[PDB]
Amino acid sequence: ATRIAILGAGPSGMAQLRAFQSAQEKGAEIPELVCFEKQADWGGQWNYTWRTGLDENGEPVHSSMYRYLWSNGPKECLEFADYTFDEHFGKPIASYPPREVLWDYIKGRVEKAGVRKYIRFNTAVRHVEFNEDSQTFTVTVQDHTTDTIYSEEFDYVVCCTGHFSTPYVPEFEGFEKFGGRILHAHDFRDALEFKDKTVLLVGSSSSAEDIGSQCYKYGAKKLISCYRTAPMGYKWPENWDERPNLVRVDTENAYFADGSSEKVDAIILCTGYIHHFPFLNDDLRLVTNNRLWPLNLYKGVVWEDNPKFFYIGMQDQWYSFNMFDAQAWYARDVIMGRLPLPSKEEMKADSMAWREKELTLVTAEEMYTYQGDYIQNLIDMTDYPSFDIPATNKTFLEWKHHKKENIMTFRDHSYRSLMTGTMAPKHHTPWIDALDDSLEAYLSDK
Amino acid sequence: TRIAILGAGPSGMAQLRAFQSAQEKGAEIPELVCFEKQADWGGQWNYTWRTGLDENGEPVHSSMYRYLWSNGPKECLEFADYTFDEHFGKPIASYPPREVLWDYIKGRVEKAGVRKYIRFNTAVRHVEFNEDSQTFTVTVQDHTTDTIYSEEFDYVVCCTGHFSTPYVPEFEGFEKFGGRILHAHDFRDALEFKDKTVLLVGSSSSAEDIGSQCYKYGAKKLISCYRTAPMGYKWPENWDERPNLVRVDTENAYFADGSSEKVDAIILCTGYIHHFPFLNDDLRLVTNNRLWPLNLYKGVVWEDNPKFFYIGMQDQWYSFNMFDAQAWYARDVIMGRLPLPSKEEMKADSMAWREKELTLVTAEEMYTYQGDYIQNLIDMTDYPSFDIPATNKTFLEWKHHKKENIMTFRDHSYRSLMTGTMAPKHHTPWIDALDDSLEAYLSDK
Ligand SMILES: Cc1cc2nc3c(=O)[nH]c(=O)nc-3n(C[C@H](O)[C@H](O)[C@H](O)COP(=O)(O)OP(=O)(O)OC[C@H]3O[C@@H](n4cnc5c(N)ncnc54)[C@H](O)[C@@H]3O)c2cc1C
Ligand SMILES: Cc1cc2nc3c(=O)[nH]c(=O)nc-3n(C[C@H](O)[C@H](O)[C@H](O)COP(=O)(O)OP(=O)(O)OC[C@H]3O[C@@H](n4cnc5c(N)ncnc54)[C@H](O)[C@@H]3O)c2cc1C
Repeated sequence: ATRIAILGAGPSGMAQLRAFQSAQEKGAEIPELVCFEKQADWGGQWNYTWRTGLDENGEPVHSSMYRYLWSNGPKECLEFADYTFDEHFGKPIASYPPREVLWDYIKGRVEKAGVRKYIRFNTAVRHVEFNEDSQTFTVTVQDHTTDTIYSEEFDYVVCCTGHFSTPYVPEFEGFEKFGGRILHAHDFRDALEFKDKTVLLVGSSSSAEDIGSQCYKYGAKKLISCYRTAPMGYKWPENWDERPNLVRVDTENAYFADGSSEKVDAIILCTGYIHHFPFLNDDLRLVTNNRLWPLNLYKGVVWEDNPKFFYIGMQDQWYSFNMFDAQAWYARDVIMGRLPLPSKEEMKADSMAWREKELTLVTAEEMYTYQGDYIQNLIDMTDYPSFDIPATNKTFLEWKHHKKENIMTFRDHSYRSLMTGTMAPKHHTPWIDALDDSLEAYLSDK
Repeated sequence: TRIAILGAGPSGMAQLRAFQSAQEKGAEIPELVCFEKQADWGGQWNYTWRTGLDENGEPVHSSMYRYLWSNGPKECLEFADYTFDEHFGKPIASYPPREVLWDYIKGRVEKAGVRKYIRFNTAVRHVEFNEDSQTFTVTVQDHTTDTIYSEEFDYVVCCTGHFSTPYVPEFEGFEKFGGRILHAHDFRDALEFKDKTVLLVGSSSSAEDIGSQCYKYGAKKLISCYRTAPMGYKWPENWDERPNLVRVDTENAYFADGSSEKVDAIILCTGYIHHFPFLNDDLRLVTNNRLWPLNLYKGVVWEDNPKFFYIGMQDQWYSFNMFDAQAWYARDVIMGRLPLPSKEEMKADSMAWREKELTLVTAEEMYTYQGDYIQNLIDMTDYPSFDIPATNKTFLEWKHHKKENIMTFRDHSYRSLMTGTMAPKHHTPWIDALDDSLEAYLSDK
């Protein structure tokens, strides 16, 4: 019998299981499924934890998610094609819900799917080895409930371990002497810790502007954004300055490429992440910068040096959940034989075509349209329910318009569901005043 | 014949030094490869501002913080082959700051010429034993080149430490607590807690010293809670002693009293686990922190596989001298200088050490035991003997001084067990000595 190892029970791992399960509901015979997850519960990034650095078992803490996090884009842009917001909540909700709400929603689908049973929680994957003699993988894991290390054999391996958890943490001169907190976006947890403080935000990611927004929204004295990249275009609040790149700091102050100086209390490095898989050797290890099209991934999923090994969600994410679904539905169908693979040379070449296309992209719009086209190519091949991608692209377009209008009020906008045509209403509380991030307070009429 | 040494901390340096001191005397040593994940040696002593994961994605190793000073008297760890007098050339006080002790440790290891064996910025991924080969496969990631490579070795000596991977227990409410929660492992700079109420959970040397560090640098209040036995230390006025924590809310802690108090930050000083993600269970040491872990014959030899070794995996009352003793022994086992008893015999010997370990109650007995342990390992090798009883005496002097006044024990002096000279009082009292640099400590300030 065929056995599949699914590494991670985040949205990608949840999608992979949901993919096989939906096919089983259709009457098809599926392979055995084993999903390994180092946390105690599913949700991946979305499973909030107070912990930082290393976890209860000594494993690097996975979630980079913080308190007061709300949907970064329109919820309409991440809605499942097979499990609507209407089906789960039973009513309309605003367009940018808090983390817990989007956690509830993603848990809802897999709970209904009945896939929890395939997952071995509290279990860290240690090593994945491809045996040439038998054409199978040995997957070595550490079960922290039993405190035992074991391995099993698998025919296919789908890696869903994410790529926003191992931080890229560059050093600047003076860091050793600095009297205040220095952390990466990854350790950022509670904006209250920075109340009445001057927080330096180093680098230019999407989290940079959001972490800043949370610190602003919860009473930080001042916010300083410094970055070597192009102006973001966003007009910030009164107590929010921009600077060119950081050069050094001392016991108290930050010094800039500007020639300028300033007192800062905490430094938050929003410098991004690295694709890090310490459980893989180089034959299987994906190595790439964070981008829309990494190489060595046929259809962005199939590992070209070993087409029995797969990666979900390893691309940078304009689209998220339904990309993972599209990806997992494709991976399923390749595993199940429903879609035979071309030659390695043919795969390599198809991948190069997607790569050259990527290098020609010069606008935000070209980028998510590109990824939207990649998703279209994926769902065309399988029985994943198709949805209006071009209309998703317009919703994204609207979202970037709303960001440019006012960077602090973009979450007060509402959008039309592309799955059901349901119009999201204005939330009861405007973002800047919605200090309570609970699912209970959000779904309330109060 | 090849040896892999995992870690370039004091234990890995001890193991490298052992082989270089067989060579220096006139022997034919095996090939040495020392893998180190940091960019430099020192282990705990290589201080970093970093927390959680390092620049490469590896767990930050060091648990050491700004303004850290020698835990005990420097006399108790003085190297026989390399005295404090030789290194510095002048007399110094008995509790030097990290930087000064680091200059000292660095000193001896540089004059040993062993750096050439160490591949830095290299993290050990996996170690496997091949029955058919009777040799170990050590897979590694080299972060300078981003390359993962396997190499074969005849013996492995694991020196990856056990004070870096935290035991981090959760309390009810932690999720909603509005202040910082960090482990002792993440503690870096006491300045961050100026004018703040800090809760310290758990009992250890570091709990005491982290609190002291916060107190010295201007914390508004400190609160110590634990389940273990109190020492009855005479704490300051703004230092509070409470029974175990039960709960926290947005800003308040709740104790077994039923009493509550607002706290700005919580520092979990709850110890560490022996964590070896590079090993399978065939090789992997499983133990709580104690004087006598099992499956370690003479505390060093892995009993299920005699060709695999652990250094410094015991709880540390003695430190550097223990590693040296353990390193010397392991070297002589590796070099065929000492034959091993059968698995049945090794386990008998280890059982007796464990029975004696469970009888130990007092500080005095703990030192004696580990003292006696090191003596046993020293007698089997060409390692120079030292005055263990006098070291214990000096250790006990220090614990008595802690009990007199926890805030002043570092101002006391002790007699060098190498020169017999009484160390001079330091130019600045500890509570006023805010500058922790080597330069400030060595000058006439
Ligand atoms: C700060 C932040 C904010 C974000 N906000 C949004 C947003 O607002 N909207 C949006 O659409 N997307 C957002 N994202 C993007 C996010 O990546 C996706 O929403 C989604 O979480 C990706 O799912 P994933 O399963 O592919 O990866 P992850 O969510 O990271 O899941 C990886 C899983 O694998 C597990 N794992 C990793 N290593 C091992 C191991 N060795 N052994 C066992 N298990 C392992 C982890 O525990 C985890 O469960 C955000 C990301 C970050 C970092
Ligand atoms: C906070 C603190 C304060 C202390 N103060 C004192 C003191 O004042 N006096 C005293 O005598 N002792 C003190 N100690 C005891 C201390 O453990 C020893 O001094 C000494 O550092 C132990 O050395 P070690 O080499 O066995 O382990 P470590 O010093 O912990 O070093 C282990 C080395 O292995 C490396 N490593 C681990 N895993 C890997 C991997 N997978 N791949 C590659 N490399 C790896 C690490 O980088 C590290 O360098 C203190 C300990 C702590 C935690």
